[PDB]
Amino acid sequence: PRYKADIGGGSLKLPESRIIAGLLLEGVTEDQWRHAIEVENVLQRAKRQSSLMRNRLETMGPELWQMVRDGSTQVAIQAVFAAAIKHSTLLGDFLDLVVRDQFRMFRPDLPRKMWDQYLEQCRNRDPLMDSTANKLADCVYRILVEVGYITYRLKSVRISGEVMSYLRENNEQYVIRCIQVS
Repeated sequence: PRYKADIGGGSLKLPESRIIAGLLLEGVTEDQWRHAIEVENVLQRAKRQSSLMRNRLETMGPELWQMVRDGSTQVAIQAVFAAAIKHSTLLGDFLDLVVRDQFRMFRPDLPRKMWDQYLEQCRNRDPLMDSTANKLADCVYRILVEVGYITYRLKSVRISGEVMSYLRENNEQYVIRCIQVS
């Protein structure tokens, strides 16, 4: 299936993502990964959300994990954003096919009907595709608030040169196209 709902499990959540990026950079066995999250309680609380944040980062490599763990607030959040895009065609295609064209308006906005109608299109496009839907929409817009794209008025956001260099150097065509749409 082209579009899946996994992205709805949680927004970028930088603080937690930094801890997970640490664990990725240290190197632990899978059993130890689960122990650190669930028993040692490294996130200071469950399981599904941490799997998502990890699955997101594991689409990318140590260089970007190091950015998440060590970088400034904006650099780290944007690296997490790129990972979220790579992990989710549903998010990436929202950016690519809807958000990008909105920035053609004067005073671009992104009202919820636009998400609704995008989902209508996604269904059309993917023959293999309530409470989940609502949490889903909320999560996508929260991501966009976190990165700074969102009156539902849209604003342009400059992706850090450090993140963009990583993406170019790693051939991340699709993330590149979706991450910068302003």
